Formats: sequence, structure tokens, C-alpha cells
Amino acid sequence: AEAGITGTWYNQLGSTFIVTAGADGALTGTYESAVGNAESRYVLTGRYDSAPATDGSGTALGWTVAWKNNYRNAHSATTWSGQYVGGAEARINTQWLLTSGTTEANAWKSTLVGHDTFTKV
Amino acid sequence: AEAGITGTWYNQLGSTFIVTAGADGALTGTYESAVGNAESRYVLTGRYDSAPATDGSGTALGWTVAWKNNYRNAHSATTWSGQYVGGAEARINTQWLLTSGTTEANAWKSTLVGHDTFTKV
Amino acid sequence: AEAGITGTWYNQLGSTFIVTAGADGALTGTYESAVGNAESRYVLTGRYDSAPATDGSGTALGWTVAWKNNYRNAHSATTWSGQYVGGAEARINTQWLLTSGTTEANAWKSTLVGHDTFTKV
Amino acid sequence: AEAGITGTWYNQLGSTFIVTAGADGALTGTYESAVGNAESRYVLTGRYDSAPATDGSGTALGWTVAWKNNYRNAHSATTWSGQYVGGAEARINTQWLLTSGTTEANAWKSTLVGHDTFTKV
Amino acid sequence: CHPQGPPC
Amino acid sequence: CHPQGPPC
Amino acid sequence: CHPQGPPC
Amino acid sequence: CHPQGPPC
Repeated sequence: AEAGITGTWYNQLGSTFIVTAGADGALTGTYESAVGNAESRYVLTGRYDSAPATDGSGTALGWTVAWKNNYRNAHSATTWSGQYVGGAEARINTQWLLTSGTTEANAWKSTLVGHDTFTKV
Repeated sequence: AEAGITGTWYNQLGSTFIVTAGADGALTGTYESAVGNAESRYVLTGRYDSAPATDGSGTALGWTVAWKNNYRNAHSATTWSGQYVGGAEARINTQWLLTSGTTEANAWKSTLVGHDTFTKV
Repeated sequence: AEAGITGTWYNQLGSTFIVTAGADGALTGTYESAVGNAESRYVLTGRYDSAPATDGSGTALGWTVAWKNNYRNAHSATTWSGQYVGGAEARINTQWLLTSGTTEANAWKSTLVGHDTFTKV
Repeated sequence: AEAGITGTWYNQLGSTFIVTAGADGALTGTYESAVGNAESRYVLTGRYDSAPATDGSGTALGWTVAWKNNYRNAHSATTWSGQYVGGAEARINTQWLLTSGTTEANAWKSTLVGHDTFTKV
Repeated sequence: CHPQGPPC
Repeated sequence: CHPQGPPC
Repeated sequence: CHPQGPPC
Repeated sequence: CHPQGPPC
């Protein structure tokens, strides 16, 4: 549900993700690194299915972070695509793509790929 | 920079993307599918680097569409991650991930991967 | 090491993978599904780094299975790319791409993506 | 079918691929890198569907190169997964994954993803 | 026929 | 039931 | 030390 | 300069 998704989630690396889910499908919030730290904080925006299917199917969702804030600029951006599964131990299972801004000659190896699982613990 | 990303774009399958780049790094607009049609329009939201490394590097960016509107719901969401490259013929080159909501037993096959190039019109 | 890789490995779905690693870099063996079963068995072939780096860096490796045998033909093929990490609890961490043979109109969604961890237990 | 896949092919970056398709589904040959050169040749091994679904569907296939030979060792391996499409201008369309051996702390960024199209010569 | 694909 | 997936 | 990775 | 790339 939207308020199921709404909260503070942690991944297996220590990163914290804080999200608000709106009734019509909007996703907004903050991402921060270095298992805390002061301005290791970046802005995120996304979308999710606000009307999921009614057997035990997960809720599809996705979001983007560009890696620039008032203190740093890493000239890159990441997108995460996955689904939410509720219950007693709610989870968000994802895969992600990280693209860096490059020169033409370095375009062939601009993008990394990976996977993250987020929980509330 | 914001100005150059703002406009109407099209990919090789004949889809339409309409976008505005804001001064704080924000992206907003509309994605249109099956060769236009009246409303097979969906909302998109994303982020880009607003102070790019400049000499001849691309600008990193990304966005999400959740495939639900007032007429249809496909219970899935796609994320595109890539770079903007200016010039006389401006281009966006991307890689994308599409995830569908599934039951536990079918989660191993929930995600498709691919690539699109967009031309500004 | 080659004989570190040599053995029987199991993934999180119950699939069994049996491999022989040769001294010069060759990888050969059998893959089978349905947590056992009779001819759920398919042939695999691959390559690995036979001379890894000397700090605690993993050994890079990859392999292919085409899904046809004497009893079935699913007209698809999977490749796995990852690295081996040894010690008391040795593991193989991978990501995979599955491509199906399609008609031109279905080429846009021919490929799925995922990740698998294999252990000896 | 085997005959049509056998031959010399080239991609958009100027790399060479030389391959033989055997009757049991096997693939063997050589990959050449930086615009030919004498030995920047590496061994490849793969698998294809030898009894394709035929009307106008592609043939599914895949292969691996580990980047070590008698002159260089890059401590990495790439896998390509895609389809063969016959005609007057035969093509192989692929997506690929490249993994490098890393220490634990850097495993989150070990894999690059991309795409290549090959033309028969 | 998914809306990201061609008329399908 | 594709052969890479679970019992089906 | 890219901001998506661990403490560095 | 990785051998999968162009002369780099």
C-alpha cells in the first residue's frame, strides 16, 4: 500500500532511504550514504502502481538520484526498478543501472549494473 | 544545461517523450506510446546533473514511468538511465529496465532490459 | 583455484550445476533443473581467469546454456558473468541474461536479466 | 542452422569475431580486439539452438571470452547473449555483461553492461 | 500489447 | 515452465 | 569514493 | 585500455 511503502528503509551496505508515497502514484524523498554522515544527502523522485493486482502479486515501482548536492558533484545518476512485497517482513527487491557522463571514446563503458534488497531493520 | 534538454523527442520504435528541465535538477513531462493515439499518455518524473563537467562530456540523467493512467493499468514500471549529448543533432542514449508485479514463484522472471536512442524534434 | 571451482554447486532455487575447470582456462559440465529430475539436464561450456591477482581479489568467470536436449527445446539461451571467492565458505556471485528467439516485432522484449549466488550446501 | 552462423563478423567498434557452429550445438573460435593487431587474440566458447523454431524467428545463442592470453591479462571476462537473424544481410544482435575480479569492498561496482550488432563479412 | 512496444 | 525456473 | 558505495 | 574497447 502507499503507507506500506512510506517510511525509512536500509540496504545491505548501510545506506538509508526515506520516502513519502502519494495516493495518485508519486514517490519523493531523500537518499544518504556513508551509513549516516551530514551531507551525504541527495534528492530522489519516482513513481509506483497505485492500484495493484488482487492475488499475492507485488507492487511495481522505480526512482532516480542524480549525484550532485551543495557540497559535491560526481557527474553521474542511478535508477532503481523493482517491486514491493508486504506482510510481517516487508521488502523492496530491486536492480539498478548507474550511468556516468563521458567523452565519446568512453561511451562504450559508461554504465554499471547491480541489485539491492531494502528492509526496515 | 536545462535549456537543451527541454523539448519533444522520439525513439526508434515511434514513441514520443515531452520534457522540461528545471534549474534545481528536476525533470517533468509526459510519455506517449502506441504511435501517438489520444490518451495513451502517462506521467514521468526524473533528475539530471545541472552543473555538468564541461569540455566535451555528456550530461548524466534518468527518469521513471509507471504504466497506469485513467484508461489502462499494465501493473509495471520502466526506468531509463543515460546521457544527453548536445550538438547540431542532439541525442539522448539510454539503457532501460522494465519490472512487472508478480507472485513469489515468478519473481525470478519479473524484469526485461533493453536500449533506446532519442532524436530531438 | 581451478579445483576450488571444480565440484557440485546449488543456487537458491534448487538447480544443480556440476563443473570441471581445466588448468588453461576451460570450463565444462552439466546444468539441471527441477531440483533433480531425470532429463532436466542440459550441456554448459565457459572460460575463467587461470592466473588471478594476488591480493584478496575474486576470480572472474562466465558460461552459456542453450535450452535444447533430447527431450525438450525451449528456443532460448542464458549466459552467467561473475566471480569466484574462496575460503571456508566458498561462493560464486553472478548476474545473468536470458534471450529468446523472436520475430522482428517482438525483438524489443527478447531479453530478461537477473542475479544468482551458488554455494556447495 | 550451423552453416549460416559460421564465418567472420565485425561490430561497430571495429572488433573481429571468427566462429564455427558444430552439429551438436557447440560454438568455437577467436575474438580480436584493438583494430586487429597480431596477437590480441583471445579464445571463445559458446552454445546455440541447433533445431530453431522456423518460420521467421531468430536463432538464440551466446558465448564467453576471459581476457587472458600469453601476452596480457586484464583479470576480467565478458558474456554476450543474443540472436542470429538470417537474410541477405545476416546479423547478430547482442547484450553483454563484463565482470572484473575485485576485493569484497568493491564488489558492488564489478560489472558493466552494454550492446553490440555484428555484420557478416 | 504493452504500451512501451510498437503497435502490437 | 521454462527449465531455468523452479518446480512448476 | 562514489556516494552510492560503502564507507571508503 | 581494455581490449573490448576502441584504440584507447
